[PDB]
Amino acid sequence: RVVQPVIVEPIASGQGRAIKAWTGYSVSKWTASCAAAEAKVTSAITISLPNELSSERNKQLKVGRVLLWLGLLPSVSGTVKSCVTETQTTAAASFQVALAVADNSKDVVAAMYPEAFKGITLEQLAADLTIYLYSSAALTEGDVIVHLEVEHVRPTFDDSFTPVY
Amino acid sequence: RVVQPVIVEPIASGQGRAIKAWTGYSVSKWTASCAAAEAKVTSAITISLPNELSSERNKQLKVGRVLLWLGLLPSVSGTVKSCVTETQTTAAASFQVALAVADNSKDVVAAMYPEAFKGITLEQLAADLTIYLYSSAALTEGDVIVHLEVEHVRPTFDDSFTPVY
Amino acid sequence: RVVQPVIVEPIASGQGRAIKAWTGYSVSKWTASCAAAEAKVTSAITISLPNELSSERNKQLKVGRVLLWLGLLPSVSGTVKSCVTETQTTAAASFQVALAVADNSKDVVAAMYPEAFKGITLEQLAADLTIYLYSSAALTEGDVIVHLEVEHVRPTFDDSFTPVY
Amino acid sequence: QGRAIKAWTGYSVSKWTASCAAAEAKVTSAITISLPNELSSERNKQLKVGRVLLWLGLLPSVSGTVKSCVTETQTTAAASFQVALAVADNSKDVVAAMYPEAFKGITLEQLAADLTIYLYSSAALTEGDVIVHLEVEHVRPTFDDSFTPVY
Amino acid sequence: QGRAIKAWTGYSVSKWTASCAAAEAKVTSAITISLPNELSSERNKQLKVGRVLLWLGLLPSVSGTVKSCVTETQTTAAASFQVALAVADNSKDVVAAMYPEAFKGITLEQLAADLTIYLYSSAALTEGDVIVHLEVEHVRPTFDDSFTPVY
Amino acid sequence: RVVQPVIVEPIASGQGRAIKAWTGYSVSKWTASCAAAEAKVTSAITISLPNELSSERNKQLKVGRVLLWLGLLPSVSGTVKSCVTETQTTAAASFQVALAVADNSKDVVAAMYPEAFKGITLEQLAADLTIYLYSSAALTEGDVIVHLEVEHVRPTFDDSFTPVY
Amino acid sequence: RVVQPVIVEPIASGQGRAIKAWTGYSVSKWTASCAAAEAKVTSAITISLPNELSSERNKQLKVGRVLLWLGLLPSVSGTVKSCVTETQTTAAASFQVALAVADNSKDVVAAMYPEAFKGITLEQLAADLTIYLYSSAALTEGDVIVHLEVEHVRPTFDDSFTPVY
Repeated sequence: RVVQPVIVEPIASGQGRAIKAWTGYSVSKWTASCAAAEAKVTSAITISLPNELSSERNKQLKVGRVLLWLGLLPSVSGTVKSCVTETQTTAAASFQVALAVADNSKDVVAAMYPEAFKGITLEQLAADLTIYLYSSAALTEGDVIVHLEVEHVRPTFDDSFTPVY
Repeated sequence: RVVQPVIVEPIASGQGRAIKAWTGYSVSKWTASCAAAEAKVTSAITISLPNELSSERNKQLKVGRVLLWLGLLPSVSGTVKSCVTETQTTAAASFQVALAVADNSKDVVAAMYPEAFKGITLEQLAADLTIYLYSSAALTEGDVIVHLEVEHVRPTFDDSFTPVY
Repeated sequence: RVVQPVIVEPIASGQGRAIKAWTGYSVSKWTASCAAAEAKVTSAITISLPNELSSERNKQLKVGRVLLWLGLLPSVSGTVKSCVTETQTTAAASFQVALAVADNSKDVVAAMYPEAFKGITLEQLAADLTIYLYSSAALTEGDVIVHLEVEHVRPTFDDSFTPVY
Repeated sequence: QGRAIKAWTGYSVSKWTASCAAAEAKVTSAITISLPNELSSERNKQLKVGRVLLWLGLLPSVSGTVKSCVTETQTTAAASFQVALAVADNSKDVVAAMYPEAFKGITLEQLAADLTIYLYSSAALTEGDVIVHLEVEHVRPTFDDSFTPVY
Repeated sequence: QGRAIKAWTGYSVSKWTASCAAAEAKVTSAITISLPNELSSERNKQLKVGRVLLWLGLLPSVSGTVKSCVTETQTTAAASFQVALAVADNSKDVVAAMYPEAFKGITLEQLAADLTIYLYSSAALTEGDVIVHLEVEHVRPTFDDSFTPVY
Repeated sequence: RVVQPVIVEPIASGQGRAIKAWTGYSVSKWTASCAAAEAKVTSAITISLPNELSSERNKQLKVGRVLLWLGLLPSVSGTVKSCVTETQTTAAASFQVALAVADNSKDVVAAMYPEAFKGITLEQLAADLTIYLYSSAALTEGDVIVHLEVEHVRPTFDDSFTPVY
Repeated sequence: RVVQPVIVEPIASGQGRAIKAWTGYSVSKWTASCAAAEAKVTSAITISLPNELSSERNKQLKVGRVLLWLGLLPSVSGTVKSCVTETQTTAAASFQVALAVADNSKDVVAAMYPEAFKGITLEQLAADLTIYLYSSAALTEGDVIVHLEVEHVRPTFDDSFTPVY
């Protein structure tokens, strides 16, 4: 064909398109503060369901896609990587089988899991999966905040009040 | 007319009809554990927004109806009353102006506020209103759990993931 | 408008209307004999699936509504209350979070749980929930029989014999 | 092939067990047929029976010949095997006894009242060495498609 | 005739093995059910189970009675044979155990977590004397009809 | 399908496309001069409404989207990052929860907040949020000018003069 | 013609599009753990069919496309390259004839072979081809996990149980 002249419009941080939750689903977003760790050590961070999702009913809600990203202190300088995989017997090995990895040495430091955990229950998510965090430099407790956004079926138990009697 | 013979079907605890949230609204339900208190003393319990509703955006969500009920230890025997009103300079006075009062010496021990606080923001709810608890007998910390169910506009900030960039 | 004269036909014990199970569901009913307990003590009674429902396959059946009622010896006189909640670290605390309570000091000594456990598995019901029983007076082993009626998906595993090859 | 016999429409199969009692070599013991709680209500005791299946679950180490059957209660336990319409024998390829016609039509109440299970072993038996499995097909309990009236 | 049971449409059969551990005469050993790598992803662990088949592959010279079964994990290994819904016995014409209904519907994850394989031999066993074969029918892995995203 | 040949027309600084305000809204743009700060220290800069928007009436205008960008002296060389978040108890922690960050080590040194503060009041924006500025190198007063562009409902209070009676 | 303005939406790790297998085909994915090796040495890794595909019948399935990617420990730092070629008499020579190479110094550390092995048998793939792994730095056993994804004709042998007579 004939060459199509295009012009790439620049976008600022925060302007990326947001991914909408599927119909009937909602995205629960929570965090975890990293524990201290020595240089080049891969730490395992347990996935714990936030209180509102711990009820007997709620922890049965189906999962959709999962997003993981890192929030670092502005002074953090090493290489920081993180991922979500099934619990490993060797933490560092998680990066060898992870389908996506959040790496700070990239233009976009997030890891998306569109299929990997789709369908499991919130309870299973917390029980079967683990978050792994690696830093080339030593980490002080709190140097990194792990952000986990889990899309799941919207609970309906709170679409009405408790019966008065 | 002609007398209509009817028969009143008995219902068990938990069978009362549940009140559905208005369209676009959802009901957030949280609790508070009573503090120790001497006999016949009316204690003031602060209304604090649960974490997920504390974000700058969320605390701006409009309120609908509010429901208040008490959860008592099975051994509690005095008269226990509670209500939600604008913060008073004299705690006990709240019961003199409250529009509804949860009283354990009643068949239904709940207090519903269909109009009283409709329209205020969640932030205002926590800032302007206070929960008051009275017991004819002395109370040990935790003898009573206050249940507050606040209907409010359903937040939409979590209907999608955070933009990756 | 026009006043409608009405006659309230009285009904005897046993004449209450029965609640039909949702289609595709059936109701399993079993009991548990209370353990001896001192006055005002609230005891925890384990929920154990009857043999017919213990199999690997049947314990996967989804739960619908749950009904709880008490069978007391004619001589039992104190105040007897009971409920079903997620297992508590403190037995007495169950009554503070229960959404329904079977109280013998009422015309209907039963408690219904229409939404609380809807959707969990029969195995989860037995693993995550507990029945709590309180009496103002001391109880001797067997003074109270707890009746648990669990609505769940109709078991298909029992629509055939064990294969004879 | 490896298929299970499906219950007739309107019927379902209740399966329960009984743990054998200790017994001396070559003795034939009588085991009572007791309806499980789920079928003990006066209403459920009236459900009509269809086909009945009896099989044995033995400890792997249990040796010797073990036989069992279901028949009308006998005056002499051992005589049951002479009139039984099927016998579960652990020395055969299929250690089960199927009764497709024998008790068809009686009520669960009659099944428990008129029939008895008999167990024989050429070797002495220790309590629990054999678990007797009884699967009774009967019409679905209508009474159990609803909750008990709260009042 | 000599035909294989075909998997239900939408389902496929995964077949894997386990080598028995050494064991003394008449001892019942417990063998863990571990999903093969091909089915270990969190997604594949959720595939629903259909029918299950268990059979034994023994050295030709292995003598004595060898029995095996699949049941919910037991407190007492030997007790498994008393409740097993099928037993693979090398002293029978067909040394296999088919479970067409027992575990239908659970996920592969539950199969590996809730069930256990039990193996008994009247004679002592040397590590590897018996190869246990487990064939599990489950829904086809959707996740495996495409490559992993390169990015 | 068919490969489409394309030519990427290069664009100069200033040629980026401007984002139009939602109808009924307008964009107020003001700045703040950074305070002197030591290397790697992240400083908090207060958000103060310009006089035109301080009035009792104008400070009630609802906020839409917020844009933040940096104006550095040509000689500034370190790594300079900035963000807008709810006021932190620890300044540096802001970057761990910010949804966008203006980084001078990028082609676009700006940060956009499309949903984070949407709906709050202009007064709340100034009261509840803070601007955080970090530099790998020491900063002397004024080395960086913070540009804050706040989209808000068009002010109607300024559509008339103060009444002259 | 007319210049078309465009915005390049950034994507996170894991958001890449998956390649669907040809109809009638399926993709088998297995791995191999690298052996210890000295710096700059290129090692040969045998391709072994997983058990499910070793049977006389399944090893006859025709191969389609082949994908190769690497899973490295987060701490691995050298240059790591890998490829799939017909077995070489000299390991290092493989990279000189490979049509694709997985290089960790690239944005996509994977190599695709769309035509090279199309049509050969699964058994031939294991017998005639080898995976080669090179690292600029010394490798210790397990530092790298090689992921091989082989598209082949859907196995029909596994659509039935072993006959039970």
